[PDB]
Amino acid sequence: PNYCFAGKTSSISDLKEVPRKNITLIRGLGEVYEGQVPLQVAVKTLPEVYSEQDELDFLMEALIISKFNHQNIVRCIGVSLQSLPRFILLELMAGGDLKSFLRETRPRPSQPSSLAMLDLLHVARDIACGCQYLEENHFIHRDIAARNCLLTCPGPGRVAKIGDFGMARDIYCAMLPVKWMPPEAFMEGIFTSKTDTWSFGVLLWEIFSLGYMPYPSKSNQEVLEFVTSGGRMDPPKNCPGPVYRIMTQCWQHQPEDRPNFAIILERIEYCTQDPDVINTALPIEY
Repeated sequence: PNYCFAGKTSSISDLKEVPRKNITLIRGLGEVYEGQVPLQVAVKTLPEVYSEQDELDFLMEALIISKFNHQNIVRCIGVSLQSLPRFILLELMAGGDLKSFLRETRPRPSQPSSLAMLDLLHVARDIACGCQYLEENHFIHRDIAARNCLLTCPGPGRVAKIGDFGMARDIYCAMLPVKWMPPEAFMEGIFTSKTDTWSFGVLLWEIFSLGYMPYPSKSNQEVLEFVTSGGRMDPPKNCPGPVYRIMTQCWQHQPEDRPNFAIILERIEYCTQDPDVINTALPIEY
């Protein structure tokens, strides 16, 4: 079971084994636990009842994450494979997943100053930086989506990071994330760096809608036919035009017409600079 990244080949033997004795589970978060090794960690467990194939997949995602080195990709602290159940130790992300965060932290009468446009643009920039790192190292994520991004904390200093690599791990139907996929992925099973660009546009829509499911009211098959025919999502409520434009550029039908992440980053930067953009009020959910 070998994995190749950035020029180097690796095996599970390369994974940093942490003695099971040094690991204490604190509480459940989702299975995933808050743990201590005193370094605080997230502990991903492999159910003992699963297959030898699931165990192989489990270990492969460990290897994949451990070989990344970037601030916007969750760190792997190590593993505990000498005991059952098997543990993967990850950077603890106290802010939780991004979709849940957006939904739970939406501006409302309780506190209309929960989030502002700049907060959303910073999350977008954070994930775009992670995606650019994957792009420049020729890694295709295949499932860029709010559910797979994590926050270091709920508060204003939060940093967003790509936290799940299960789809890339498998690749290395009713469950396929069709709503995040470009046509050539849909129809031909073709994946490139521009695959992730399309998904990032959908992620941007998720962010600026404050956590709505993409293509609201549409089923997967309806979305497939919609997108193939040239259909695209409308802007999220109150979304500034410059931000919607990034989305529509990401969703160009031809992959060669979609921006790479370096371009996406510079466009996100330009948005953060425009006072008209960042002074735009987010909708208050009543």
